[PDB]
Amino acid sequence: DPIADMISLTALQVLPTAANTEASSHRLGTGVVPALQAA
Amino acid sequence: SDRVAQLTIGNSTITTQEAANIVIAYGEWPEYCPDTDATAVDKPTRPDVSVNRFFTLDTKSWAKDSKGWYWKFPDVLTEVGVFGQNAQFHYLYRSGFCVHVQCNASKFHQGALLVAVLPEYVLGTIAGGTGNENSHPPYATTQPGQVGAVLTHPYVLDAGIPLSQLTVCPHQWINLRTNNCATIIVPYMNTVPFDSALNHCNFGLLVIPVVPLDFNAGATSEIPITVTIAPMCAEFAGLRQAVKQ
Repeated sequence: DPIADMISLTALQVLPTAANTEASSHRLGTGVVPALQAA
Repeated sequence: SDRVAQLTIGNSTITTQEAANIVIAYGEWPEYCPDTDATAVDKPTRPDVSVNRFFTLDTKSWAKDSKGWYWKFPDVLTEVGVFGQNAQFHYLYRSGFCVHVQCNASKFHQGALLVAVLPEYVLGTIAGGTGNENSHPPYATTQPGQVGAVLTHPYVLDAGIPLSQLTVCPHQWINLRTNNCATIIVPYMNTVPFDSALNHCNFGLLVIPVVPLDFNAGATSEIPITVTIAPMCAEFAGLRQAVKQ
Protein backbone atom coordinates (compact mmCIF):
# COMPACT_ATOMS: atom_id res chain seq x y z
CA ASP A 1 0.00 0.00 0.00
CA PRO A 2 1.73 3.19 -1.28
CA ILE A 3 -0.53 5.70 0.56
CA ALA A 4 -1.56 4.82 4.12
CA ASP A 5 -3.94 7.73 4.79
CA MET A 6 -6.31 6.35 2.11
CA ILE A 7 -7.91 3.58 4.22
CA SER A 8 -26.04 5.97 17.64
CA LEU A 9 -26.17 5.51 21.43
CA THR A 10 -29.98 5.13 21.46
CA ALA A 11 -32.26 2.17 20.77
CA LEU A 12 -36.03 1.63 20.79
CA GLN A 13 -37.72 -0.28 23.61
CA VAL A 14 -41.29 -1.46 24.03
CA LEU A 15 -42.73 0.13 27.16
CA PRO A 16 -46.43 -0.84 27.37
CA THR A 17 -46.81 0.34 30.98
CA ALA A 18 -45.39 2.99 33.30
CA ALA A 19 -42.22 2.11 35.21
CA ASN A 20 -42.79 0.35 38.51
CA THR A 21 -41.39 1.69 41.76
CA GLU A 22 -38.97 -0.50 43.70
CA ALA A 23 -39.00 -0.31 47.49
CA SER A 24 -35.96 1.52 48.87
CA SER A 25 -34.68 2.29 52.35
CA HIS A 26 -32.36 4.96 53.75
CA ARG A 27 -28.92 5.67 52.28
CA LEU A 28 -26.36 7.38 54.50
CA GLY A 29 -22.99 7.74 52.80
CA THR A 30 -20.33 9.78 51.01
CA GLY A 31 -19.04 9.82 47.42
CA VAL A 32 -22.50 9.05 46.00
CA VAL A 33 -24.91 11.97 45.36
CA PRO A 34 -27.94 11.22 43.07
CA ALA A 35 -29.70 14.46 44.04
CA LEU A 36 -26.94 16.68 42.63
CA GLN A 37 -27.05 17.34 38.87
CA ALA A 38 -25.41 19.55 36.22
CA ALA A 39 -28.11 20.87 33.90
CA SER B 1 -68.47 -21.68 73.19
CA ASP B 2 -70.26 -19.09 71.06
CA ARG B 3 -71.80 -16.87 73.73
CA VAL B 4 -68.52 -16.22 75.53
CA ALA B 5 -65.67 -14.32 73.79
CA GLN B 6 -62.42 -12.36 74.15
CA LEU B 7 -61.00 -9.70 71.83
CA THR B 8 -57.39 -8.78 72.55
CA ILE B 9 -55.57 -6.26 70.36
CA GLY B 10 -52.80 -3.85 71.30
CA ASN B 11 -52.76 -3.21 75.04
CA SER B 12 -56.53 -3.67 75.29
CA THR B 13 -58.83 -6.65 75.92
CA ILE B 14 -62.61 -6.91 75.68
CA THR B 15 -64.61 -9.69 77.29
CA THR B 16 -68.24 -10.75 77.03
CA GLN B 17 -70.18 -13.65 78.49
CA GLU B 18 -73.28 -13.15 76.33
CA ALA B 19 -72.35 -12.73 72.68
CA ALA B 20 -74.06 -13.96 69.55
CA ASN B 21 -71.06 -14.80 67.39
CA ILE B 22 -69.04 -12.25 65.40
CA VAL B 23 -69.66 -10.87 61.90
CA ILE B 24 -66.93 -10.45 59.29
CA ALA B 25 -68.41 -7.86 56.91
CA TYR B 26 -68.77 -9.31 53.40
CA GLY B 27 -66.66 -12.26 54.52
CA GLU B 28 -63.36 -10.40 54.34
CA TRP B 29 -60.69 -9.67 56.93
CA PRO B 30 -58.89 -6.32 57.02
CA GLU B 31 -55.49 -6.32 55.29
CA TYR B 32 -52.73 -3.86 54.42
CA CYS B 33 -52.81 -2.58 50.84
CA PRO B 34 -50.92 -4.91 48.43
CA ASP B 35 -48.43 -3.60 45.83
CA THR B 36 -50.76 -4.37 42.90
CA ASP B 37 -53.54 -2.08 44.09
CA ALA B 38 -51.40 0.67 45.60
CA THR B 39 -50.67 3.79 43.60
CA ALA B 40 -48.89 6.23 45.95
CA VAL B 41 -45.12 5.60 45.86
CA ASP B 42 -43.88 6.66 49.31
CA LYS B 43 -43.25 3.98 51.96
CA PRO B 44 -46.26 3.90 54.28
CA THR B 45 -46.02 4.06 58.06
CA ARG B 46 -47.74 1.22 59.93
CA PRO B 47 -47.69 2.23 63.66
CA ASP B 48 -49.15 -1.14 64.61
CA VAL B 49 -50.02 -1.42 68.38
CA SER B 50 -50.20 2.34 69.07
CA VAL B 51 -53.15 2.74 66.67
CA ASN B 52 -54.61 -0.76 66.27
CA ARG B 53 -56.11 -1.02 69.75
CA PHE B 54 -59.54 -0.52 71.30
CA PHE B 55 -60.88 3.01 71.85
CA THR B 56 -64.02 3.63 73.92
CA LEU B 57 -66.17 6.60 72.79
CA ASP B 58 -68.84 8.37 74.85
CA THR B 59 -71.81 6.46 76.13
CA LYS B 60 -75.39 7.05 75.07
CA SER B 61 -78.55 6.52 77.17
CA TRP B 62 -81.25 4.26 75.77
CA ALA B 63 -84.68 5.72 76.60
CA LYS B 64 -88.16 4.36 75.84
CA ASP B 65 -88.45 6.93 73.06
CA SER B 66 -84.93 7.06 71.57
CA LYS B 67 -84.80 7.31 67.78
CA GLY B 68 -81.32 5.91 67.27
CA TRP B 69 -77.75 7.11 66.75
CA TYR B 70 -75.00 7.00 64.13
CA TRP B 71 -71.24 7.57 63.94
CA LYS B 72 -68.93 7.94 60.94
CA PHE B 73 -65.56 6.28 60.30
CA PRO B 74 -62.80 7.28 60.58
CA ASP B 75 -64.23 10.64 61.72
CA VAL B 76 -64.93 9.33 65.26
CA LEU B 77 -61.22 8.83 65.91
CA THR B 78 -59.59 11.61 63.92
CA GLU B 79 -58.87 13.40 67.19
CA VAL B 80 -58.11 10.55 69.59
CA GLY B 81 -54.84 8.96 70.67
CA VAL B 82 -51.94 8.25 68.34
CA PHE B 83 -54.41 7.23 65.64
CA GLY B 84 -55.81 10.75 65.41
CA GLN B 85 -52.32 12.22 65.27
CA ASN B 86 -51.34 9.99 62.33
CA ALA B 87 -54.61 10.86 60.59
CA GLN B 88 -53.83 14.57 60.95
CA PHE B 89 -50.16 14.45 59.93
CA HIS B 90 -50.76 12.28 56.85
CA TYR B 91 -52.73 13.03 53.70
CA LEU B 92 -53.46 9.37 52.96
CA TYR B 93 -55.01 6.76 55.25
CA ARG B 94 -56.65 3.33 55.16
CA SER B 95 -57.65 0.69 57.70
CA GLY B 96 -60.31 -1.77 58.77
CA PHE B 97 -62.19 -1.72 62.09
CA CYS B 98 -63.47 -3.95 64.85
CA VAL B 99 -66.72 -2.47 66.16
CA HIS B 100 -67.98 -3.62 69.56
CA VAL B 101 -71.30 -2.10 70.70
CA GLN B 102 -72.13 -2.85 74.35
CA CYS B 103 -75.48 -2.86 76.14
CA ASN B 104 -76.63 -4.95 79.09
CA ALA B 105 -79.89 -4.93 81.04
CA SER B 106 -81.58 -7.59 83.19
CA LYS B 107 -83.62 -10.70 82.53
CA PHE B 108 -86.69 -8.51 83.10
CA HIS B 109 -85.94 -5.76 80.57
CA GLN B 110 -86.77 -6.11 76.87
CA GLY B 111 -85.87 -4.40 73.61
CA ALA B 112 -83.88 -4.96 70.45
CA LEU B 113 -81.15 -2.79 68.91
CA LEU B 114 -80.17 -3.23 65.26
CA VAL B 115 -76.42 -2.55 64.90
CA ALA B 116 -75.38 -2.09 61.28
CA VAL B 117 -72.53 -0.81 59.15
CA LEU B 118 -73.59 1.19 56.08
CA PRO B 119 -70.70 2.11 53.77
CA GLU B 120 -70.81 5.54 52.09
CA TYR B 121 -73.56 6.74 54.43
CA VAL B 122 -74.64 9.95 52.72
CA LEU B 123 -77.26 11.90 54.70
CA GLY B 124 -80.12 13.95 53.32
CA THR B 125 -82.34 16.74 54.66
CA ILE B 126 -86.13 17.00 54.84
CA ALA B 127 -85.86 19.68 52.11
CA GLY B 128 -87.62 22.33 54.20
CA GLY B 129 -90.55 19.98 54.80
CA THR B 130 -92.41 20.93 51.62
CA GLY B 131 -89.61 19.69 49.38
CA ASN B 132 -89.00 23.00 47.60
CA GLU B 133 -85.87 23.90 49.53
CA ASN B 134 -82.63 22.28 48.39
CA SER B 135 -81.01 22.44 51.85
CA HIS B 136 -77.98 20.39 52.91
CA PRO B 137 -76.73 18.76 56.14
CA PRO B 138 -74.34 20.91 58.24
CA TYR B 139 -70.75 19.76 58.78
CA ALA B 140 -71.76 18.93 62.38
CA THR B 141 -74.30 16.39 61.06
CA THR B 142 -72.27 14.70 58.29
CA GLN B 143 -69.21 14.32 60.56
CA PRO B 144 -70.53 14.42 64.19
CA GLY B 145 -67.15 13.34 65.52
CA GLN B 146 -66.71 11.13 68.57
CA VAL B 147 -70.03 12.15 70.17
CA GLY B 148 -72.12 10.75 67.34
CA ALA B 149 -75.48 12.14 66.23
CA VAL B 150 -79.17 11.33 66.64
CA LEU B 151 -81.46 10.22 63.82
CA THR B 152 -84.52 12.41 63.26
CA HIS B 153 -86.35 9.97 60.97
CA PRO B 154 -84.95 6.48 61.67
CA TYR B 155 -87.59 4.88 59.41
CA VAL B 156 -85.84 6.35 56.34
CA LEU B 157 -82.36 6.55 57.92
CA ASP B 158 -82.40 10.32 57.31
CA ALA B 159 -81.59 9.49 53.70
CA GLY B 160 -84.77 8.40 51.95
CA ILE B 161 -83.99 4.67 52.27
CA PRO B 162 -85.98 2.05 54.27
CA LEU B 163 -84.59 0.95 57.63
CA SER B 164 -86.45 -2.32 57.01
CA GLN B 165 -83.78 -3.19 54.44
CA LEU B 166 -80.72 -2.20 56.47
CA THR B 167 -80.13 -5.89 57.29
CA VAL B 168 -78.79 -6.23 53.74
CA CYS B 169 -75.68 -4.68 55.32
CA PRO B 170 -73.23 -6.32 57.77
CA HIS B 171 -75.13 -6.28 61.05
CA GLN B 172 -76.06 -7.86 64.36
CA TRP B 173 -79.00 -7.42 66.73
CA ILE B 174 -78.62 -6.76 70.43
CA ASN B 175 -81.81 -8.38 71.74
CA LEU B 176 -81.73 -7.96 75.52
CA ARG B 177 -83.08 -11.45 76.31
CA THR B 178 -80.34 -13.01 74.20
CA ASN B 179 -77.08 -11.05 74.07
CA ASN B 180 -75.47 -7.91 75.51
CA CYS B 181 -73.23 -6.86 72.62
CA ALA B 182 -72.60 -6.86 68.89
CA THR B 183 -69.29 -7.30 67.10
CA ILE B 184 -68.59 -6.50 63.47
CA ILE B 185 -65.20 -6.63 61.77
CA VAL B 186 -65.08 -4.29 58.81
CA PRO B 187 -62.52 -4.33 55.99
CA TYR B 188 -61.48 -1.20 54.10
CA MET B 189 -64.00 -0.33 51.36
CA ASN B 190 -63.43 2.41 48.78
CA THR B 191 -62.88 3.03 45.07
CA VAL B 192 -59.31 4.04 45.88
CA PRO B 193 -56.52 2.19 47.76
CA PHE B 194 -55.96 5.07 50.24
CA ASP B 195 -57.92 8.21 51.06
CA SER B 196 -58.14 11.28 53.28
CA ALA B 197 -59.26 10.42 56.81
CA LEU B 198 -60.57 13.98 57.04
CA ASN B 199 -62.55 14.54 53.82
CA HIS B 200 -64.13 11.11 53.43
CA CYS B 201 -66.01 8.76 55.76
CA ASN B 202 -65.87 5.20 54.42
CA PHE B 203 -68.89 4.02 56.36
CA GLY B 204 -71.28 4.88 59.15
CA LEU B 205 -72.28 2.80 62.17
CA LEU B 206 -75.98 2.78 63.01
CA VAL B 207 -77.48 1.69 66.34
CA ILE B 208 -81.28 1.80 66.10
CA PRO B 209 -83.88 0.53 68.59
CA VAL B 210 -86.27 -1.35 66.26
CA VAL B 211 -88.01 -2.86 69.28
CA PRO B 212 -88.39 -0.15 71.97
CA LEU B 213 -86.86 -0.56 75.42
CA ASP B 214 -89.35 -1.52 78.10
CA PHE B 215 -89.37 -2.49 81.76
CA ASN B 216 -91.63 -2.26 84.82
CA ALA B 217 -91.40 0.76 87.12
CA GLY B 218 -88.85 -0.05 89.80
CA ALA B 219 -86.30 -1.72 87.55
CA THR B 220 -83.11 0.16 86.70
CA SER B 221 -84.00 2.83 84.12
CA GLU B 222 -80.50 3.98 83.09
CA ILE B 223 -79.70 1.53 80.26
CA PRO B 224 -76.51 2.79 78.55
CA ILE B 225 -75.10 1.85 75.14
CA THR B 226 -71.33 2.08 74.77
CA VAL B 227 -69.30 1.96 71.56
CA THR B 228 -65.75 0.61 71.54
CA ILE B 229 -63.82 0.44 68.26
CA ALA B 230 -60.40 -0.66 67.08
CA PRO B 231 -58.62 0.26 63.86
CA MET B 232 -57.08 -2.75 62.12
CA CYS B 233 -54.12 -2.69 59.74
CA ALA B 234 -53.96 1.11 59.87
CA GLU B 235 -51.60 2.52 57.20
CA PHE B 236 -50.64 6.15 56.54
CA ALA B 237 -48.78 7.94 53.73
CA GLY B 238 -48.12 11.42 52.41
CA LEU B 239 -46.53 12.84 55.56
CA ARG B 240 -46.51 16.61 56.19
CA GLN B 241 -47.65 19.06 58.88
CA ALA B 242 -50.74 18.36 61.00
CA VAL B 243 -54.12 19.37 59.52
CA LYS B 244 -57.39 19.11 61.47
CA GLN B 245 -59.73 19.51 58.48
